[PDB]
Amino acid sequence: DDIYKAAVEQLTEEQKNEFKAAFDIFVLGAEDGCISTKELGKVMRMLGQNPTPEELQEMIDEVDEDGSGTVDFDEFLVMMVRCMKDDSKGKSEEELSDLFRMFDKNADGYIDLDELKIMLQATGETITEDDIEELMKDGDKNNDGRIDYDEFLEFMKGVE
Amino acid sequence: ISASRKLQLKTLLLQIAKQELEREAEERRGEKGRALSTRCQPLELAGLGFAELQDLCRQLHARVDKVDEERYDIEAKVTKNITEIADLTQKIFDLRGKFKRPTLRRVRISADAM
Amino acid sequence: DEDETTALVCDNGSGLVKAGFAGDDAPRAVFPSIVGRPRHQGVMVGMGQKDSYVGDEAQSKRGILTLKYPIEHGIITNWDDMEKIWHHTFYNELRVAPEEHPTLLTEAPLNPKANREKMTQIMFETFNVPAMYVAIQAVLSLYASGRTTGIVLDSGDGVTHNVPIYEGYALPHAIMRLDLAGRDLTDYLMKILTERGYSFVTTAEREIVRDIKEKLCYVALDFENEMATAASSSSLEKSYELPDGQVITIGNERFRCPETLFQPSFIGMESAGIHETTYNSIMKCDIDIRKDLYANNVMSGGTTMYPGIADRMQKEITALAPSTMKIKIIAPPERKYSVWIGGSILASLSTFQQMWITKQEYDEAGPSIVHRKCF
Amino acid sequence: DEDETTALVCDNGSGLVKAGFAGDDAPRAVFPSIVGRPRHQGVMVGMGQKDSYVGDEAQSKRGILTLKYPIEHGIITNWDDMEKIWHHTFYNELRVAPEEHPTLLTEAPLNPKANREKMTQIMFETFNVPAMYVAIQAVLSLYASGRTTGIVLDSGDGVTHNVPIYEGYALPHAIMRLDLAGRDLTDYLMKILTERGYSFVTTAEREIVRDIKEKLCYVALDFENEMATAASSSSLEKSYELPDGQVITIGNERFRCPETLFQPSFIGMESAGIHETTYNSIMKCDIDIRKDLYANNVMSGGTTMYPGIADRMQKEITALAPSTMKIKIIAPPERKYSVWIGGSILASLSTFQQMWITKQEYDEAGPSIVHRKCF
Amino acid sequence: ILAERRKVLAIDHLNEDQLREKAKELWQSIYNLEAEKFDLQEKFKQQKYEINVLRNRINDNQ
Repeated sequence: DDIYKAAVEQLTEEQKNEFKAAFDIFVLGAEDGCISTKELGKVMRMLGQNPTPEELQEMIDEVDEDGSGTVDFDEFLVMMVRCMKDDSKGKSEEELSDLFRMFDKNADGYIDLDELKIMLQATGETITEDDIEELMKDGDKNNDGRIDYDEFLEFMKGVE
Repeated sequence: ISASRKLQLKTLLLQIAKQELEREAEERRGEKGRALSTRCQPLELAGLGFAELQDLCRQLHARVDKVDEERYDIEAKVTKNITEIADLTQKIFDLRGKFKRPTLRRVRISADAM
Repeated sequence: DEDETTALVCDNGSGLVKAGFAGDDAPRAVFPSIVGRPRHQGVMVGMGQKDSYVGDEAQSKRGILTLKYPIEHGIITNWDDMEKIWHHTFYNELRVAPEEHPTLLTEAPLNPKANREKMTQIMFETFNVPAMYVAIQAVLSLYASGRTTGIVLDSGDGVTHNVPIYEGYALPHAIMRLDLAGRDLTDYLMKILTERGYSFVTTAEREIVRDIKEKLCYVALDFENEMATAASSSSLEKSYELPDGQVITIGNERFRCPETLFQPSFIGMESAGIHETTYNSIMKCDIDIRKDLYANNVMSGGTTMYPGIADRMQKEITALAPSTMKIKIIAPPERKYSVWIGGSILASLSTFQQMWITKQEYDEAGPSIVHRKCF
Repeated sequence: DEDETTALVCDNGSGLVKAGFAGDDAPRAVFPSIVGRPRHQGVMVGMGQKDSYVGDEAQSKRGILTLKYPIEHGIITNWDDMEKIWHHTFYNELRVAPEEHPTLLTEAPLNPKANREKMTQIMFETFNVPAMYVAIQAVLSLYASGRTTGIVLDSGDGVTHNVPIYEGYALPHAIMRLDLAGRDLTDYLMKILTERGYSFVTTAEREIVRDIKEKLCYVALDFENEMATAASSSSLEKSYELPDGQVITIGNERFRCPETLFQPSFIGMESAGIHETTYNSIMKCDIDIRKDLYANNVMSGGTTMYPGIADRMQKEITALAPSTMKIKIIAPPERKYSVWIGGSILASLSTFQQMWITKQEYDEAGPSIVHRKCF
Repeated sequence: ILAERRKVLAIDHLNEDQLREKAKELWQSIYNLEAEKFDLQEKFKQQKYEINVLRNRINDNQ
């Protein structure tokens, strides 16, 4: 899914530099993409995180959505961010709040399905009912039908 | 509809909000230039006499007084906004912390190795 | 082992001491409140041996030791033995000590005040702790449990405290302290197992019956129906392995021991049980408090690991409670460890950093300072 | 924030405070006239907790608070508490800062000076209101009720006013300050419910009885036959659910409480009651006035919501009144909220825009100005 | 502090040059202070919005 290239955007570059520096090691001799999934535990143990075999096996299943035991740099960066939210910096909560006043053109203190809709129309991106409600519930943590401001932060922190 | 769908939809949404806030700051700038021009009315300094310019200097004296006055007004208004922001924000600090902060830590790790 | 001067936390009862450092969610190790001493005359030389054994050493070499517990009903009666246990706890096994770390202790609200005074003196003068705080066990259970309100049954080894807390405040007039705890439940069990032909008298035997209780016993939601079958059929019996390869087969004794919690008369105590006791801590609070305490019966400490306790307690309180009202029970996996865990939470909370007695205030005031600074 | 610099209106009684902006048809919010304070020692840390709670906070957190009323039978005696209630009202529910809006407050003119002087001072000095106006409760009630002539019976929580007005004029010699109110009715009910086996002596209990009174009580036009049956049969008892799930049933006591307004001896008061007091206010007015007041008895304030009260009052006055004449009661739905509604109406009248004290006249004169500018 | 904030213009005893200078100086002063005024007003609207925000989330956290 799109969170792959999202992370490729979301991730910072000083990260991916040492990401490749450590990525250089997996080759057990003469490899060109034959990476295995039993080594997923070890490679998640390498890059600086502290993983546990439970999540190791889950990501063995949760990742390898291609099933080939392989992971793209896109998939690499996403399964970085989809667990460790090394996303596009989540610019702030308060720069976010000034963005949120423009979300609530109606000065709501909450992004409602209406404000969600109008703001995504201001993107030009059309309103499918899932879209806004996918955004609503992903932001409307209280499930009040609308995304209040901290709902918006936890919503759009780690977000460009 | 993984983190992909909602996260990047709200990425486009945060980006339209970014453009919206850039446009809001541009409203600040442009309507500020307009407030410059209008609130501070220009001077007809060309071709006038002595007492007229005397009264004009008294007028701009009183006008810097009034513009300083209104400016301190709006400043202290933002200041009391800041005060109540400290207040309500500390309220939300405590409330949300109670929801997460005593649950916010990472322990019990080496149980798998020791 | 550690790279920061984090507070240390110790939960010291008549059973074991749970200990570790603040900003963990479990003790690093458990240290039985035991000092062992040989009850036999040595014959061989060049055998190593200790003058006295502590904690796990005391249990590992117990075959010829008499094992004593320095704490009775929450009170240290022998603090010289606790200093040896603590020295081991801190310097040999946890690899941390008050000398380089502030220390939090866990206590009951009505624990005799002299007991805190002595523990305060020891950590400041024997272990040189830079700072101290003695916390309420109920508070610690509520932090660990994610609550600010509830009745906390702290089920200690020698005493159960039973204190209602509402909106973070004590409601002391409704404390229903009961002289019934895990160690008394063990006494009932050994007496009924004695009736079956398996007396438990000496130290090795005392440790075995405690172990039988912890692994085989339960309360069940309905005692009388559980007994109608357990007293009639071998299908309810379980054989426990004794250290020498022999076994003990236990029937309804498996639940009669735990039942003393609901029936204290089993050990000669004049009490209606923990559900009545919990009920009164709720019922003696104002009616605008009662609804929140009925919704928050908090089980903590030990003995809460007995199967059926959550159901037995909720049903008995519901029966005692007014109708319409919803009675709820909290019985998290952080059981038996939740007091220690709360100590970790409290010691590390930013809101608690100014609540510590420093080793300045301590020497100016002396050990009695704990009575003014902690509670 | 509004579409006009409309006055804000706050009707602060000894019971509850009704508030909103002038020009509306209702207060935006109602608060108890209460400031609550914890009566317990905190045990947990990082629990927030205020020194005092106000209004609805005071009631919601009441389980451990003592609840005090800053207003004593119409007089503010604690203005620090009213300032906090007002700040909450203006900034948290109305969401309007008084600095940009005139404020209208209300009192009986019978009030012994301090209330109007301090109400004026709080709004000018702690809220910096640009203007103030302390209004007459009888005036406000008659505007809300659609009258210029009649007697305002405002039998609310504090004091009964019973002031007659003719063609918009006060007839002050006929105004009888009466120490019989809704607060006394609550105290009576607490005592008679105690006789039934349900003691009510604490703050939480006082609030419960007030809630019972408001939902279960009535006065009855014929209390004698009503008690002959209600005191004899359970079929006339109404069940009330207490906060903890317990149930209290109330029989003749249901009306016995409201009856105090007609039988003040029930609370030790030397009075003829509200029907005779109203009658005497009519009687004390000139003979060509009396007929217009008999035909226009107007209900306002609280307790005027009891079933049978409009009929009880009209019949008692009719019994005291002369023949030929028709005695009538006006009892609008704007009951209890009528003083606030009148405030909205009065604040907004063009003929009342010269009645406002500006925040200039106030500072030149000081708070004693209220005696020259308001009434 | 406002009489300090305003500038006491030399008004009476000057020639045309320095008097026009005083005039245009304080005029541009008023000008830039209207700029700062409107900036403060925009900040003030943003902070009021974030205040309503704060109360909203309070209710969400209360």
